[PDB]
Amino acid sequence: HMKNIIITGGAGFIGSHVVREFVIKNPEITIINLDALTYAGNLENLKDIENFPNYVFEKADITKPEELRKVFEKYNPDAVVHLAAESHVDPNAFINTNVIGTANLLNLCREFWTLNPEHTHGRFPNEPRTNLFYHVSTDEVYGSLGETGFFLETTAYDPQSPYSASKAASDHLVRAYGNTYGMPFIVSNCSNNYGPNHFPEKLIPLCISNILNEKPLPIYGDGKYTRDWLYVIDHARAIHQIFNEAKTGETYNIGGFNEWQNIDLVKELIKQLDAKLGKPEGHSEKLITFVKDRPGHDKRYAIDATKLNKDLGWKPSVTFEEGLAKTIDWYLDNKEWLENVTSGDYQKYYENQ
Amino acid sequence: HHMKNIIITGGAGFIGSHVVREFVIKNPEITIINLDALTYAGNLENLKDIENFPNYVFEKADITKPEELRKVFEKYNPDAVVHLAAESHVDRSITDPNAFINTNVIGTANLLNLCREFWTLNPEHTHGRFPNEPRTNLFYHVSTDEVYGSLGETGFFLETTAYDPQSPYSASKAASDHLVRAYGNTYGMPFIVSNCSNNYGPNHFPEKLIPLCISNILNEKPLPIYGDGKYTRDWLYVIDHARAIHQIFNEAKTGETYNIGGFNEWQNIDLVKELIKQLDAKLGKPEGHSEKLITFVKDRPGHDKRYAIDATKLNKDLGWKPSVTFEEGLAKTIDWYLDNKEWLENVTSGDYQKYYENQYS
Ligand SMILES: NC(=O)c1ccc[n+]([C@@H]2O[C@H](COP(=O)([O-])OP(=O)(O)OC[C@H]3O[C@@H](n4cnc5c(N)ncnc54)[C@H](O)[C@@H]3O)[C@@H](O)[C@H]2O)c1
Ligand SMILES: NC(=O)c1ccc[n+]([C@@H]2O[C@H](COP(=O)([O-])OP(=O)(O)OC[C@H]3O[C@@H](n4cnc5c(N)ncnc54)[C@H](O)[C@@H]3O)[C@@H](O)[C@H]2O)c1
Ligand SMILES: [Cl-]
Ligand SMILES: [Cl-]
Ligand SMILES: [Mg+2]
Repeated sequence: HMKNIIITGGAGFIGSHVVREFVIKNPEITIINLDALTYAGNLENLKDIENFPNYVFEKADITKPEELRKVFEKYNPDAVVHLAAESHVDPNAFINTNVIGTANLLNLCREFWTLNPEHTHGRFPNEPRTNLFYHVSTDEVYGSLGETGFFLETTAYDPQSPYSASKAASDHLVRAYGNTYGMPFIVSNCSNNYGPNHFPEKLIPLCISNILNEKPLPIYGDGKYTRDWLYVIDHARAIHQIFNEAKTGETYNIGGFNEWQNIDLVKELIKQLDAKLGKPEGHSEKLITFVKDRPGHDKRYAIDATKLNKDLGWKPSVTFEEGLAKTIDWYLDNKEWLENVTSGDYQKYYENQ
Repeated sequence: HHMKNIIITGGAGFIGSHVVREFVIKNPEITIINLDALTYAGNLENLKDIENFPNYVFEKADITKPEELRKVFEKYNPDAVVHLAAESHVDRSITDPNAFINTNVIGTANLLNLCREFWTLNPEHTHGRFPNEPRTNLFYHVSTDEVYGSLGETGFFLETTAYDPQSPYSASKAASDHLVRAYGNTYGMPFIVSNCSNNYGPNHFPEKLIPLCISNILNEKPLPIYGDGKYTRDWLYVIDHARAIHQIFNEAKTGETYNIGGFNEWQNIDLVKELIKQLDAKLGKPEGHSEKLITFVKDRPGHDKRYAIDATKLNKDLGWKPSVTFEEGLAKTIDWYLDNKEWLENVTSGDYQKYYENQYS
C-alpha cells in the first residue's frame, strides 16, 4: 500500500483539484503538493485542505534536480501524479519545465523505486501496483481535426504549437522510461478544462467578466473554433480513478463528451448570466463583436474518451451547460479570490502564510 | 533565391560527414558550414578529403550553448540548416544524465530559435500555408525511424505511422521532430523532416555493429548471435542517405516528411552470414571458413524486434532509390574498411580527438 504520493503542480488550476481529490479520498496517505509557485500557482486554491493531517506543501522546482532530490529523500514517494507544466512560450523555459522537468522526476523515480528488469518491453505484471508515474497531458499532442473524426488514443501525435510539442515530448519520455526500465506509468490526455479556480484571464472567466462589466465579447471570424470542454472537477475524479483502477502502461483520453464552437459558448454564458441576473432575454447579446478571422481559427479539437468509460465506467458528472452553471456560481461566490489574482496579492500567500 | 550559406550540424559525425561532402561537391557556389561540438562521436578525420575546399568551413560550436550558435549565425547569416547533431549514449555519465535531452531537444530548439530570429518568415505561411515557390530558407531535420516504435512480423513504418518511441533516445529524437513541425506551423518556418533506417558504410565507428562484425571476422573472434538472430533492420547505405537528404532538400515540397530506407530488411543472422561470405571470398578463404565463429547466446528482451521502412512516398514523389543493394553496400563497406585501417586505428587509440588541435592550430 502507498504511503506518500507527490502531486506536482498542485498549486495550479487542475492540480489543486487533484490534490483535493487525493487528500479527501485517501486519509491514510500523505499527499505532497510539489510546486515552484510560478505566476500560475495559487496557494489560495487549497485554503480548505491546507490544514488536513495528510496534506503537505513543498516549494520546489522540477528543473532543479537538487531541490527534487531533497523532496524525494524527505518523503520516499511511492507515486507521482505529474501536472507541473509551463504554457507561456529564456525562450526555452517551457521546454526546461515540460521536458527536462519530466525527465528529472523520471530519473529520481528510476533511482528511488526498485524497478524489475523483468517488466521491461511492455511486460508489466497483472499483479497489483507498488509504484506509479501518472503523467497528465493534453489532447493537443494529437494536432487538430477536420470536420469529421475525434482524437483517439491511437491517433498519431501531431502537435502544432511549441507548447504541445513540449507536452508530446514529455509523454514520449514517460512511455520510453516505462518500456526501457520497467517503470510503471499511466498517461492521460485531456481536453480544455474549466471551472472553479480558473484564472480570470482564461477564456471562460474572461467572458463572464466581460458580460458582467458590459465589455465587448470579441468573436474571431465566425466563431467556429471548436473545443471539447471538461469540467475540472470531473478531470480530477478521472485521474484519481485511473490512478487506482487502470492497467499499468495504459493511455486514456479524458473529455467532457461534447464539442462547442466559441460563438455558442459565448451565447450560452450570455444566456445563463442574463437569466441569473434577471436581465431581459438577449440583454448581453449586444456585446458580441465579430472581428477578423485568426489563421487556423477554423480548427476543431474533439477528444474521444469512450475507451475510458468502456474500461472503467468513468463519465462526466455535468454537461457543459451544467458545468458552466456551477462555474458561474463559483465565480459570483469568490469575488475575493478573483480580486486576489488580478491584484497579484495571491502570490504573497506563501510569504505571508 | 539562391542560398549562399548552409549549416550542417553534426557534420563531423558519421552521417553528417557524408552529408557535408554531398553538399560541398554538389554546390560549389554555396558555403557549407560544418557546425560540430566535436564530442567523442565526432571525427574531423572524416573530412580530410574536403577540408581545404573553397566552399567548406568548419565551426566548432555546441548547439546547447546559444552564445556559440549566435556567433555562427552572425558570421554566415545562414540560409538553411541541415540538422544532424545528436546524442545517443543515454546513461553515458551520471555527471550529465540528461545530456541526450539537452543536445537532442534543447539543442534543436536553440537552432530553431536562431532561424526564427535571423530568417524573414511570412505570417501568411503559418498553419501549413507554404507557397509553391522556390524556398529562400529551409530547416532540414534529420531523424530516426525509431520514433515509430517497432514492428511485428508484418507491416512497415510509414510517414503516417503513429509515433511510439520506445527508448529515451528515440523519445528525445521524436521530441525534436515535434519542435521542428510546431515551429513550422506556428511561425511559418520552412522545414522538412526525414526519418531513416540504420545507416552503415564508410567512417562508421569501429564498435558499431557492422564494423565490429568485420573486425571479429578478420580477427577470428566470436560473432555473438542473440536467440535465433531474427532481429531485423532495414539497412541504408550512408552515402545513399546523404544523396536522399540532398535531393529532398532541393526537390521536396515545404513541410513534407519522408522516410528513407534501403528498400530491404535483414535478420541479424543473415547479415552476419553475408559478411562471412564476402569477407571469406575477399581474403581467399574456403567457403564457410568463418562460419565457425558464429556463437548462439541467450535471447534477450527486445532482440526479436523488427524495424523496416516503406519508402513508397519518397520513391513516388522524387523517384529516389538506393544506389546499392545491402550486399553491394556491404562490399563497398568492406573495401573501405580494408583501405582505412589507419582511420580505424586513430579512432580506437583516441588520436582522432586531437585532429582539431593538431591541424587547426
Ligand atoms: N485546459 C487545461 O488547463 C489543460 C488541458 C489539457 C491538459 N492540461 C495539463 O494539465 C496540467 C495542469 O494544467 P493547469 O492548467 O492546471 O496548469 P497551471 O498553469 O494552472 O498550473 C501549473 C502549476 O505548475 C507549477 N509549476 C510551473 N513550473 C514549475 C516548475 N518548474 N516546477 C514546479 N512546479 C512548476 C505552477 O506553479 C502551477 O502551480 C498541465 O500538465 C497541462 O499540460 C491542462
Ligand atoms: N544509424 C544511424 O546512425 C542513424 C539512424 C537513424 C537516424 N540517425 C540520425 O542521424 C543523425 C546523425 O547520426 P550519426 O550516427 O551520424 O551521429 P554521430 O554520433 O556519428 O555524429 C553526431 C555528431 O554530432 C556532434 N554533436 C553531438 N552533440 C553536439 C552538440 N551538443 N553540439 C554540436 N555538435 C554536437 C558530434 O560531435 C558528432 O560529430 C542523428 O540525428 C541521428 O538521430 C542516425
Ligand atoms: Cl472566436
Ligand atoms: Cl543477433
Ligand atoms: Mg470508443
